[PDB]
Amino acid sequence: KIGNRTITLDPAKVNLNFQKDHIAVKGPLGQIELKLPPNLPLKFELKDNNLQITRNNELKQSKIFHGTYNALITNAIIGVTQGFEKKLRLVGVGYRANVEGETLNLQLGYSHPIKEKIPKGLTVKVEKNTEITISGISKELVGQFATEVRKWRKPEPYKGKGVLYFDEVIVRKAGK
Amino acid sequence: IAKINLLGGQAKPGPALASVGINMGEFTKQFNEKTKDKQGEMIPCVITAYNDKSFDFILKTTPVSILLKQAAKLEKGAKNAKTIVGKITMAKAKEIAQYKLVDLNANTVEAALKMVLGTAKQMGIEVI
Amino acid sequence: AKKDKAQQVADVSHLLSTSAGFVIFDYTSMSAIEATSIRKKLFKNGSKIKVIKNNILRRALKAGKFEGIDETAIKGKLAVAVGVNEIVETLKAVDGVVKAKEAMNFVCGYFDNRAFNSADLEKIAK
Amino acid sequence: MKVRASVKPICKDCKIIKRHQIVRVICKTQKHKQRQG
Amino acid sequence: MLQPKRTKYRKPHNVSYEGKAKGNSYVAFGEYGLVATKGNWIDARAIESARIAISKCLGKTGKMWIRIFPHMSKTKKPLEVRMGSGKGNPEFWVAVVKQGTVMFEVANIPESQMIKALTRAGHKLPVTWKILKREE
RNA sequence: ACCUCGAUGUCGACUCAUCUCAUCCUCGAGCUGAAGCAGGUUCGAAGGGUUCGGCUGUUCGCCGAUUAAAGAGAUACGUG
RNA sequence: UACUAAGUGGAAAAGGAUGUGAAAGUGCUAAAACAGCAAGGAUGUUGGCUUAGAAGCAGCCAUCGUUUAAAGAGUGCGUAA
Repeated sequence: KIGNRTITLDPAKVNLNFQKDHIAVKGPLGQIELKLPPNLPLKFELKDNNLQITRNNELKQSKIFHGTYNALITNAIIGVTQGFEKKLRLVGVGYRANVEGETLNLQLGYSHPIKEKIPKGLTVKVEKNTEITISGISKELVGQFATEVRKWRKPEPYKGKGVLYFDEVIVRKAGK
Repeated sequence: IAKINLLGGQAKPGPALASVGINMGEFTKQFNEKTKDKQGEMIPCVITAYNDKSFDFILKTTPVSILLKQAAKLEKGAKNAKTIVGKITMAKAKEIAQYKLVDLNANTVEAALKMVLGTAKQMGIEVI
Repeated sequence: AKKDKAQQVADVSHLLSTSAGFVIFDYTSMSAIEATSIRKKLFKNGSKIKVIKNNILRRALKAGKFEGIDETAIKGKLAVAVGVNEIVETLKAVDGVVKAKEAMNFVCGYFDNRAFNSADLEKIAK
Repeated sequence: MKVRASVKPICKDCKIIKRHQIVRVICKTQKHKQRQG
Repeated sequence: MLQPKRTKYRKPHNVSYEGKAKGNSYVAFGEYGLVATKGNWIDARAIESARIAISKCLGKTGKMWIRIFPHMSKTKKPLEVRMGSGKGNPEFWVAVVKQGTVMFEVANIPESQMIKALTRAGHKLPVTWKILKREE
């Protein structure tokens, strides 16, 4: 299971600091803040270049927290040390997209042009006119932006069209 | 690409012999040369999935369950294993397993006998 | 089972101590059809090949009078090539196989009883 | 969507979950989804 | 369906089925049986449905036994009539079921097959059914 | 056969309606035996609207033409 | 002193369920399992009947014997084949 799985630390430049509510990690690309709810029985202690944690008592909710915050902490560390990427395959006869500064705009089969706003700390790249890569510091923001841009022209089984999750295999149907 | 199973001899056109990565003129001539006298039997062949189709041509032995007439002395009756018309001897089974030993993926004689008997068990025939 | 594991320990210890030379090699990401092709190649050979756990080798290698052990079964698919004479042909077979693979990954063992590297064992099998 | 007083898995990949105090099933096929009971 | 051919009386009274069961409290012939944990009244049409389901899911390999039979005949006065004028007319035959007794039994077929057959036959009964093994 | 006979005025039509949703339409979504238009089905939803005439006293019903539809019911089978 | 998170308590059935607590032995395990990850997943067999195509998968026969540590006329998805 997860929670007693020891968490590695990066002591080169990344560092951690904990509060009653704040858990902040600082690395090469910005900082990541996790705001815990109050009265948490899960206790944190860190050794030199090592992190081990556990719940103090035995309850269902406590054991849920014991794994969930371990997962969020390792996610935050991996993000602040690398930064995640989401690749969107833009497939279509005329569909395309590009970037105008802060705006990520697209060409659809829509009469009304489509644009989207980019949150702070997020970067987008259009290496070719039919594909998007969205790079960020945490998986939460990149997933939110991906599902925000996906909400137009979901893929259909009769013909591969729209936005694909890059090995999200489309299950086709009888095209008659 | 997929498996191949072609008659031994002359076959200029095949199910896939123009877009697999080989010339039919450079294939069927040697296919018939290797099986000039072996024509008239449905012989198992294998084609490689390699990108260039390098010359590693191989052939297998004539299939079992079509030659069981010689081995088990029967006239191909009901295919169930609960009805039988004859019995298989030892000499015929040993001869056919010795001939089929080149088809096996192991060098053992009694294992070949048992394989051929188990394959012939489709008829329900076992050594008496 | 556990008593079966102990009996297998005894059996493989006996089999290993009956001979004197043996080499374990890692051939990883392989296939089963080529493996039965291997079994065809080694049938003439007096040696054989088997697949067997780490702990059993750890407890059996020090009873078969072999030294040079820190990892007796690790890092990929594991087998054993214990040759009681004419291991040459078996070594040639494995060399051709790793030629069919991408690179050689030596683990342990020696031709006749003294753990040694593969920089010369390959040339022995080449 | 499907509404039925009894829900059971119907395929090899029909998983069962409890979401918002309601039992539900999820599968890779859109002809297997069920939510009630 | 399964009905007696003659009786010394045409319209008998009803019967209570409260209390524990009487007779057929244990299996006799089949290997796995279906016991009822509630007393009620079941007609022969539901028995027929259960039997045909059992036979279809069974195949000509195992055997099944029915433990009860309708021995009683209630009445149902035709619709939209006033009260009185004697008793009505019979239109079905019913077998009383007491809680804690077995209804159907099967044998000579693998465990999954018999279990699913009994479960399929159980839902056709208006009683709370339960699986049971032979006492040995 | 419980309240009413020392009286509790009974259909339909007209005007005026009000309420429930098990939706007639408009609205959102899932699945599809959804290529697209046009559909089928199920879920959520009561804000509004939900036709005019011939026959018959008629509700209902049949028919004709429209529209988004010509909803299901209840209120002493709404209200002398 | 335990319990439920439902305002169940404060209306109710057949049926359904990794809601939860307790009890009994149960198969495994530190000679390392379950979960997940890396591979392989085979030969008679594209066997033979039939289906102008069914040939591990229109359907059917046997449904076994061998290679092995591991594998099925294949768990199915999916191909006239």
